[PDB]
Amino acid sequence: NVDVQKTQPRSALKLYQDLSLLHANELLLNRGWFCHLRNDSHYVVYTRELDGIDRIFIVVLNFGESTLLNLHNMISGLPAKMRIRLSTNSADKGSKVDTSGIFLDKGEGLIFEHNTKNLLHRQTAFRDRCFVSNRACYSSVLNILYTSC
Amino acid sequence: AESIDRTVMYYGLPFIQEADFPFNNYLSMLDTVSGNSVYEVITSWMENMPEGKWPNWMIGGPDSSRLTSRLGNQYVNVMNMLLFTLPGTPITYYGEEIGM
Amino acid sequence: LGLISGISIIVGTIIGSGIFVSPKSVLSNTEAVGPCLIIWAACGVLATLGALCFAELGTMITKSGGEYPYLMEAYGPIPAYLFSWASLIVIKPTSFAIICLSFSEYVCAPFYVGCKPPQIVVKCLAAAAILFISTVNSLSVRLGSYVQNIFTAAKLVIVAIIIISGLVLLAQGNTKNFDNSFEGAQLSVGAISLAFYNGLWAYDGWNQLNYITEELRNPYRNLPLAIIIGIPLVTACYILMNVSYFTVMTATELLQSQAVAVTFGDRVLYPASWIVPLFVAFSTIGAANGTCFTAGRLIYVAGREGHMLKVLSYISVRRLTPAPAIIFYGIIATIYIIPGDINSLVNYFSFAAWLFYGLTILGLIVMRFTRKELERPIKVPVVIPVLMTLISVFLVLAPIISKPTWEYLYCVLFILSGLLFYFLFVHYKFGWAQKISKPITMHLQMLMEVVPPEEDPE
Amino acid sequence: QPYAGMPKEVLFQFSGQARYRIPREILFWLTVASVLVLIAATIAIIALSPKCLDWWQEGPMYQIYPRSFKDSNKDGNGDLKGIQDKLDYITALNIKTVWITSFYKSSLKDFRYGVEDFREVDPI
Ligand SMILES: CCCCCCCCCCCCCCCCCC(=O)OC[C@H](COP(=O)(O)O)OC(=O)CCCCCCCCCCCCCCCCC
Ligand SMILES: CCCCCCCCCCCCCCCCCC(=O)OC[C@H](COP(=O)(O)O)OC(=O)CCCCCCCCCCCCCCCCC
Ligand SMILES: *[C@@H]1O[C@H](CO)[C@@H](O[C@@H]2O[C@H](CO)[C@@H](O)[C@H](O)[C@H]2NC(C)=O)[C@H](O)[C@H]1NC(C)=O
Ligand SMILES: *[C@@H]1O[C@H](CO)[C@@H](O[C@@H]2O[C@H](CO)[C@@H](O)[C@H](O)[C@H]2NC(C)=O)[C@H](O)[C@H]1NC(C)=O
Repeated sequence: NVDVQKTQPRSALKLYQDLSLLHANELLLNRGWFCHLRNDSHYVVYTRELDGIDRIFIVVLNFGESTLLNLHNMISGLPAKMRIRLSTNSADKGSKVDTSGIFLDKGEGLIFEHNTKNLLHRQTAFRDRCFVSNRACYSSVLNILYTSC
Repeated sequence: AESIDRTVMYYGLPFIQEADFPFNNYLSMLDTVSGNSVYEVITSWMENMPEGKWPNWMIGGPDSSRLTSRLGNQYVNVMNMLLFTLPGTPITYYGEEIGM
Repeated sequence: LGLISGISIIVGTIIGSGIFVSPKSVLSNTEAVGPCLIIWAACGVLATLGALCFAELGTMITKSGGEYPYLMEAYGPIPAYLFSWASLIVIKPTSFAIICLSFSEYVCAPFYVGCKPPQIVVKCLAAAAILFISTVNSLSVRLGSYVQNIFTAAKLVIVAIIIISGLVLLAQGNTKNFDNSFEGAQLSVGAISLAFYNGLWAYDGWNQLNYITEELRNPYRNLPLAIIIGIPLVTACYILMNVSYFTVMTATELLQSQAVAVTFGDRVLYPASWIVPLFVAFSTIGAANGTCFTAGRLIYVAGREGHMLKVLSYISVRRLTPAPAIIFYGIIATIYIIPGDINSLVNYFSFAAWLFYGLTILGLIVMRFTRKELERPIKVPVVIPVLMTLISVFLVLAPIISKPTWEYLYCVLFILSGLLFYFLFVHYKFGWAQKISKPITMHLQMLMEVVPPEEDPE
Repeated sequence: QPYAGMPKEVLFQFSGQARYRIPREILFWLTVASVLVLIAATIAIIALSPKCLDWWQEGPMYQIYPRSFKDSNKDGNGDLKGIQDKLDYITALNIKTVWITSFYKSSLKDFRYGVEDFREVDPI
């Protein structure tokens, strides 16, 4: 029920409230590019990107049972350790996993925030799998959005 | 209960206006979930809708089975994470944020 | 000028750009419609009782300046010096910055229809209006007054359109937003005192009604009668413009608005919705062109006593303009808009203005015990300057006790910075003072070709 | 000689020099060129700004079956008054749009909703 899940820090209501607040405060999630990787029998990996902002969101969602993921074989240029922004198990928020071995349980999702300047929609090997509506760049100097991409 | 190429006709033409989006229930029609079947729903909407249009996503509704009874208790959190990280507008049926 | 053309200059002076910016910030502090209309009426009583006290001081002393000959006659040189210092660096450039910022809110709003303009566009357009007016008034002294009468005609027309079209909608039955006008409100001393800062900005000009409306057919009777008729009649036009805003907008829609009268002209005057961003933008640079006519009048009379630099209030040889004062006001007003933000420049202005309105009206009561035998032709009853000096300490102390922000520190430190310059350049004239003041005056004289004004006190 | 408060007759002997004519003409023409740049920067940003998002693109929608949300008059059915008492819960979910399904005056409340009056609310 609603009343008991407001006092539970691991409840489904608290993850929904953290996901919808993150969606409202981040330009990457409500406006940015959607670049998906290749298909897999277990997991779904995609990125949210915007040109001008120098960080990306990496969403990793396991829809099979428990598996191990090597994220170095999907996205190039990743560090040895990545910090978790949001997880479907709320105890693992702000922790650090290693990129070569990520243990995903059955029904686990992870959101990584990665500071980089190499976006996938600018690489021609990934341009066929990237999508936008209302295309715009971001100028960090002026704090505006502009269309002259 | 429609093919994907007939649903995207409600988006309209680049010079004729129509609905802002047609409602997308293709994730509500999944009775079992997998990595290939979720990839097939997401990529078929993004490839078939016209460029520059706005997508939307639903995982339930009053005519669908509820999510924790359709897929299991372990998929409540990961389908809410899928709904809020996909591009477009997420649509939430009442009680899905709790897990009814 | 008779009586009827005496009250027409009062209405034309007091109607300014304030009624197009202030309704958002009065409703933002008193969150209901009912208390929002009481503050708009109580501000017109403070403007009427305030202008009556200035009417007695204007006939008793009869000297040019502003409040500067009034404070010298009551307290001496030290509050007269601090008024000349605070009107140079605080009061006059902020008034030029609020008006030019209000011009750029009304040009940029119809281009960003359902969202805000970014802060870089409203500020880079406001700086282009400061530098355009500061060069036009520094070249062509008579050009500012040919266009001045068509900028006042554009102001009264767009006020009369909003009042009349709001009374038509009020007759048809669009009165739902007035139904529960007193539910959800604030009796905090910081919510009411900042609602008075924004309402009294829309009445700006009541303290300079003395100099221009005393060349009448029968003074000492028609001057206090034009104030009792003129300023309560503009108070009726300000209440009727807020009544017109609340027929087409809810109190939540008015807070979620960039310019309040563009949103009005988008719901009433539909095929001609662009006349409200056009006429308000004409009337706002006319209110900024009008404040550059007054540049140099107080600076000349304060420099005659040694309380202000004499390189200011010099006159250009070609294009006989007060060019060092207009350029000095354009520089400080451009600095003020980089932190910017109307609702943060109005608090900065009203704190220094009402500190010296309160010292001046208190000097009317001090000069009833100290400066008798002085021929007061106008003499207001004593309860009127007592109430005006009790509200003047309520409008100073209550923001700095309940809701203290950073502008009330930067305004106090800029006024007390002048109290250091009194004790080094006026009270204790040293040796190294005039050998800084004279080479600067000499080298700025050859740069701008400006001379002393071949003149007398007047 | 330039002393402090030179009249017109003494000033013209020195303001025509080279070291006071060119810093006066440069600073004037760098001011009206700063006006033309600040307007050309204002028009360039307004012309290059994107159309910002509508309300139906900004936030999530929340679909409510109104008979099963909140009963307020203790008759067993959810009503529109019960939805109004729960609007603080909906804003705490960071929801933009409320979607309410069919509440028209109906004979049939399922099977795509046979409706009796399109301009009336059903009395439950
Ligand atoms: C960062 C915070 C501080 C910022 C300070 C920024 C200072 C920038 C100065 C920019 C001045 C721009 C002037 C040009 C505006 C022209 C307006 C106009 O229409 O003119 C008509 C007028 C008519 O001339 P005509 O064209 O011959 O008819 O033209 C001029 O007068 C141009 C003369 C330029 C005046 C420059 C004044 C600068 C004074 C600086 C003094 C500094 C002394 C400090 C010493 C301290 C010692 C302790
Ligand atoms: C064109 C614009 C520039 C021209 C006008 C400004 C002049 C530029 C130089 C500024 C002053 C230079 C240092 C002071 C030199 C004179 C000192 C002296 O002995 O006075 C004798 C002076 C009398 O000199 P006399 O005119 O020769 O009789 O005594 C006084 O006037 C006392 C009052 C002092 C007023 C000081 C004015 C300060 C203006 C600059 C304010 C700076 C803050 C700006 C705002 C902060 C950021 C928002
Ligand atoms: C659910 O109901 C239970 C019991 O009815 C509540 O638990 C406690 O109930 C006693 C009364 O016997 C109260 O004195 C306590 O204060 C209650 N515990 C707490 C922590 O408040 C419980 O509060 C109810 N609500 C939930 C679990 O959300
Ligand atoms: C990713 O998708 C591809 C394409 O659908 C899959 O490759 C083949 O898919 C067909 C039917 O879609 C099957 O009949 C074949 O057996 C698949 N080939 C192989 C080698 O399995 C592929 O299986 C998908 N999954 C991955 C790569 O994990």
